[PDB]
Amino acid sequence: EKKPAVSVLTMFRYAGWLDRLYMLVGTLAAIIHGVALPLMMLIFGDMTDSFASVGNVSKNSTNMSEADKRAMFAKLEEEMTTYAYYYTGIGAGVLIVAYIQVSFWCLAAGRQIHKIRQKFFHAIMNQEIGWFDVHDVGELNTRLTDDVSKINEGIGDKIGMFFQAMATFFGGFIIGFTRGWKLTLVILAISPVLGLSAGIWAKILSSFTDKELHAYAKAGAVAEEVLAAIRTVIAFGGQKKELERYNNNLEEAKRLGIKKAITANISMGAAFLLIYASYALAFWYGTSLVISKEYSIGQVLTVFFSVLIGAFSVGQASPNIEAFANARGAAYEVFKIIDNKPSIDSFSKSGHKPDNIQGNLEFKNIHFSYPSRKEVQILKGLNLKVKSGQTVALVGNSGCGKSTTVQLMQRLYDPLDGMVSIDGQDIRTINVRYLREIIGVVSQEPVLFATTIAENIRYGREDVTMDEIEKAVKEANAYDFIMKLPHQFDTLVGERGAQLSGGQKQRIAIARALVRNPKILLLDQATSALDTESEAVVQAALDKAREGRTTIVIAHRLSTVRNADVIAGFDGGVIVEQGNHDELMREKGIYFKLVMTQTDVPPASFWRILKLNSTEWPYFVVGIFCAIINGGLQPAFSVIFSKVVGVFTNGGPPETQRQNSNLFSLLFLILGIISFITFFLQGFTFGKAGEILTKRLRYMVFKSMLRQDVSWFDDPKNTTGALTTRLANDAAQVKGATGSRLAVIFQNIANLGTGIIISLIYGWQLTLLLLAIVPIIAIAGVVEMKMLSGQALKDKKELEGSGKIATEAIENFRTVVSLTREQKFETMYAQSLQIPYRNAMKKAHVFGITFSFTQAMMYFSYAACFRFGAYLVTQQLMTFENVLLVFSAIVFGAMAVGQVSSFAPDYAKATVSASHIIRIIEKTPEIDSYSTQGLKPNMLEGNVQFSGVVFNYPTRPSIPVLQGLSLEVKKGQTLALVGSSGCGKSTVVQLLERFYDPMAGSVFLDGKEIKQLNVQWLRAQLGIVSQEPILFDCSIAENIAYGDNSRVVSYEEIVRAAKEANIHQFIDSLPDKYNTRVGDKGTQLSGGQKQRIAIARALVRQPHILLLDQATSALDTESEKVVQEALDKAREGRTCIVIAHRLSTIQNADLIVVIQNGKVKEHGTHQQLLAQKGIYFSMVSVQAG
Ligand SMILES: [Hg+2]
Ligand SMILES: [Hg+2]
Ligand SMILES: [Hg+2]
Ligand SMILES: [Hg+2]
Ligand SMILES: [Hg+2]
Ligand SMILES: [Hg+2]
Ligand SMILES: [Hg+2]
Repeated sequence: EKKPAVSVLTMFRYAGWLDRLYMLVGTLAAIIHGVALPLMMLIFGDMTDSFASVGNVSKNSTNMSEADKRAMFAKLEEEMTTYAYYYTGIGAGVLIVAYIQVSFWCLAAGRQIHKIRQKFFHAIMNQEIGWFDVHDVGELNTRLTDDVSKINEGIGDKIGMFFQAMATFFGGFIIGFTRGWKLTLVILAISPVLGLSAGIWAKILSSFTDKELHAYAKAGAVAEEVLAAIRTVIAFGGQKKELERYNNNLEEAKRLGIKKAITANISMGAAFLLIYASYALAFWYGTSLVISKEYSIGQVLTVFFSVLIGAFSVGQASPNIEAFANARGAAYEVFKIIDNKPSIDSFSKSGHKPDNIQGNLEFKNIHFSYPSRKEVQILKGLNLKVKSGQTVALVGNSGCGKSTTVQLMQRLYDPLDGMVSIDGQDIRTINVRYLREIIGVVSQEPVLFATTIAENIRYGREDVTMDEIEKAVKEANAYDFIMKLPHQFDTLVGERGAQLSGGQKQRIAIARALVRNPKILLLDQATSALDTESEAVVQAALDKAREGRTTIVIAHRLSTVRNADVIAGFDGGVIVEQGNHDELMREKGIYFKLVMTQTDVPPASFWRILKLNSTEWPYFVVGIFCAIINGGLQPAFSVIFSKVVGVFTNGGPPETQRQNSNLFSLLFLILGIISFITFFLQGFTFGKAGEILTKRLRYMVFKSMLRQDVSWFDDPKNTTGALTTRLANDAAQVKGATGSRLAVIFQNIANLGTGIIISLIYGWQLTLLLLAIVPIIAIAGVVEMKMLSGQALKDKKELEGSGKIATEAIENFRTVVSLTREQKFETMYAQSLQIPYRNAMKKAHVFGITFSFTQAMMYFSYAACFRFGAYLVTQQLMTFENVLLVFSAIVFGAMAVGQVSSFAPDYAKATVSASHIIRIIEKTPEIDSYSTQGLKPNMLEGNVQFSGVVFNYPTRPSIPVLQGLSLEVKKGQTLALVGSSGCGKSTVVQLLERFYDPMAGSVFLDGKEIKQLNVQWLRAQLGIVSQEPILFDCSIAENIAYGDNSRVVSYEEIVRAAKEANIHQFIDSLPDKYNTRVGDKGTQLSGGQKQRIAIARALVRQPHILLLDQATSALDTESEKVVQEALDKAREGRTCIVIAHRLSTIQNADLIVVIQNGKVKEHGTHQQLLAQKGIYFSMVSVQAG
């Protein structure tokens, strides 16, 4: 894939003349900061030149014993004063400059973002309604804060950091050439091999990356299927059969993960070799040029570093480019919306605004097709008039085009052909806001906004008084119930507040329209979702609302329409018939046909996690030794680098300056080789140690997950997705807290430990300065990581309130356009952004300082060392070689632990990722399905008995469900459970399945308490038939055979089960009869046919109990009767408990139980409970209507 982007010059629109100034000044700062370090290398060379000019004089030949001390040392004391005044001068200039760099760029970005948010949100509120039809709203809402966040990255400080790095790239290669061009051109001849070597691996590391996500996608698809279907898994006890499927597809991503683990460390050691190799080749050649008195030692050390600084400056500007390019990419999708102009402008002020509107409506030859499918036409040549004050009712079948009428009259769409007119004037010639202000809509499903009732009404009109709210509420028949609410009119409604009934919400929606006082009223299926009781009060409110207004209603439920003035019957976008109720009933057309049919913070320890990888201890031993060696190469380099410069800066005969240097020069390749080996071995032992640990933990987890009982899967935290996540990536991230953490610690110890030792003996005074400053500079890098993340939470949390407003407006956009309150949410959006704006303008002031005080404390400490270290050479207390042997042992070694710790996986994220694993493993359930003990008798009777069971769902222990529920079920007969809502009938199936235990009471099977039986054997002789049957992506034969696990199951056994389920006849005509793959790829079976499979699945087990829980939850009229044939067949000679909602099934049952509030109110046969004239008699009386 390749996504488009914006031109550079476009993207920086919305940048006023002040914003254009900050970026320019911010650059000139960034340029200075970029060159600031090259000058430190240039001075560093001139520093060693002063030391080298005397380093060999005073040693070989002794002119005087103490009159020569002053001679050479008073020369250095005057030369080293300037080099020290120079070093502090940079850190002072950095402190100023580094502030300007970050401050001015983040400021110019902030002023632009604030304009973008408002310009982008207003752009969305201005779009057409056909525009919302095509686009996915979910991405759009995230696009308001994700793409906007993506632009903010690539126009803030990240540009300042780019011009800083490029000012070093040119600033570095400049001083290299101008102080000595031969040695640089050597290095620039090998660096293409390094830029080549780096890119080739990133192509192979991205190769072994994307090969991995599609490798676990096979396993993770099994994880997502099971943990969503866990109720069927536990019910049929396939908790070991799903483990093998998940495991057999789990070794692929292990062997593949090693090919990354090897290659990932080759790419390091290969590129790390080429550093040490390019080190020798530049030092071997750089030393040959000082022997001949062409260069000094200062010239080599400047040019060699200043190239590597300027060369490594590329890699420091790579992500800052990608952020700027990602910012252009995200800015394209945004700026498209701002510059997109609609034909139906809800903000324009063009058309007329006619007063004293009578409401004469007309439709003239309307042809319309929704923008999703132009090819199909909904309306074709539709003509219709509506006289002022009259009510017209539109009726028809499906695909008729009724709801289009409401949507064309608000002008949410423009008709292709024809003309919609109000009072003889075309609708397209009047102003849109005034049009929708003179119209009130009453949609099918009523919407309420997360505010008070008063604000919900004030969205009808912002300037309404509280007296007018009371009147409009009274007219809507909503007053008396509002006064019964706790906080009267200030009661908080919406998603956030108390839930109101459906009939109550729609009456509020009326009051919004009534406040507008419209001349036209539109009702789009206003009472479809409401029941018979709530509809009656609303119709009185609507009939009141219609008085003196022209009205068009999209009417279902035809009885409400009989008193209407005129009816219109639709067939294929055309009105076929029109007249009064009596006329169309007489016509015996379309309308007559319709009327007559009606009438997360756990604490895991480091030692616990490490024990998980204990079964591969030999891999850990090698990685420790190997980690020590690579940790030893860093202080080794400090010697070999110092021993080189020690030759030409302490004194020696030119007879030995060749073999010493060439030795030390080729000792870098020795370090370079050993680097390549230790990386090739670090990722071969700790690498496999991590990829084994992933596979073994994903198995242990998914094993332990299925062990858990149902109350665990009932939790809100343990959702099927959050468990697949926990099983997918969290299971693998543990390895960053086992062997990787030992590779770190042994490398950090072997480096900084042995580096501390050496520097202490070679110079005990200077180290106490540096090892006192290293803690200071390391802390500063941490506090920036803190305040960068602690501020990331603060700003991103202040923005959700702004985002809640937007989310409320996008998710209900069709509403707000009808209320014409686009401007309101715009202001509400802007008012919410006033807080993060004024906060972010001081954020740049902060991060300007924290960036300056980090860089300045480094350059000042660079001067505090080479000032104090110079004082140690003047007093003859240490050699300049020992300075570099101290400095490049502590500093370059203290930098090494960061380059290590920053390369390894996130240890904090790894430990918490591991603590979640251990809980999921070490958790044993109240009901161990994997257990083996239990009575498990040879008694095949089937006497069920509940005795006073008391149960509360542990997810909600406050509510009760069952209180003293007792009931028996004799062998072979049927028991039916019925009741109102929240009675507890479905709990019986789950307690006999033993998904949960009861708090008190007991459940017996064949006179034996089920808590003593084996759980698998209990569920074995129970045949569950769930409401919505879960079918797995597999063939018919395997899905049915899943019922009875651990059986040979041959061809002969399969067909008998499908026969008795009444699918054999339907199957035999299907393509490839019983081998037909079922799932998303294969044939889609109807809801009734799926249930017969779940019945067939239960029949193969041959259980002596059958639980039927709300089966037949569908309207498949033909397939319905087929299911009941199969259901009656299964119950004939088995103990049966039925969760009854259909009144036809229960009449022939042997016994019935009416439950209410966990108590049996009455029980008996059908005829007895009918003659009881109690609760059960009330239920049968309802169907007589
Ligand atoms: Hg910033
Ligand atoms: Hg319709
Ligand atoms: Hg290693
Ligand atoms: Hg130093
Ligand atoms: Hg119920
Ligand atoms: Hg399957
Ligand atoms: Hg039965």
